[PDB]
Amino acid sequence: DILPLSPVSRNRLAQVKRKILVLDLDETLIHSHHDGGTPPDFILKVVIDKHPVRFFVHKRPHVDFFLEVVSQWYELVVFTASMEIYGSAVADKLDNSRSILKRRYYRQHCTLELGSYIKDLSVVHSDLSSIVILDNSPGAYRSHPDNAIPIKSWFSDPSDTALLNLLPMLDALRFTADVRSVLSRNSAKGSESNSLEQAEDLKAFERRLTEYIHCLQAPSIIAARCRTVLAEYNM
Ligand SMILES: [Mg+2]
Repeated sequence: DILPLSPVSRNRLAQVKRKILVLDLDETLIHSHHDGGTPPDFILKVVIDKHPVRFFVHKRPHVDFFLEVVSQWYELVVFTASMEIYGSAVADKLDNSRSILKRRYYRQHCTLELGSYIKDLSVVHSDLSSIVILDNSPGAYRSHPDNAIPIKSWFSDPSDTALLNLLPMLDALRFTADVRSVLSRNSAKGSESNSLEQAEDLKAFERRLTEYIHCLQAPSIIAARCRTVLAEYNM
């Protein structure tokens, strides 16, 4: 369920650092509500301030497939402003014994600023060339906009495919030496690059995308894995 890599891309991947994908929970991968219409995916029972509370949790469409794929490309880290008792239980259910969401950071690791919880990425990994955050609240990565992938907030829309639409970009991004080469772009000029090093990172980024676009001109077997990838990645 992952497109085959070219010999060039595979060699490039060995020449660059391993990368971390920081993942938010609420309105990014799940949406939940407590007591006070579709059946929830799971129900958490957590006691907070010694009062028992029920949370009905809905998974964003395709989150399990999404996590299965990106866990092959990045080290996944949960960074949430929720209380550990809640965030930890959600992560346990999301991980579902796959052992990909074992590293978590909760409210006690966020900085509060102008009513927003800031998730200081350097808490997770201070080499900012090799860390990325996927979060629906831009306030959460206010201190690291160059390392952020924004995503629409999700609450219930069953037709949402945003997690699927992120997969080829997240695939291509892991071939850069510095993720900021790509994420820092996203006023009058037409320059996407400001250095030869950034330009080389965009060449690598685009090379992987090229493998997506032209995968159908490959031999039988590679072409069959391509058709599978395109039919699965909502393209
Ligand atoms: Mg959120």
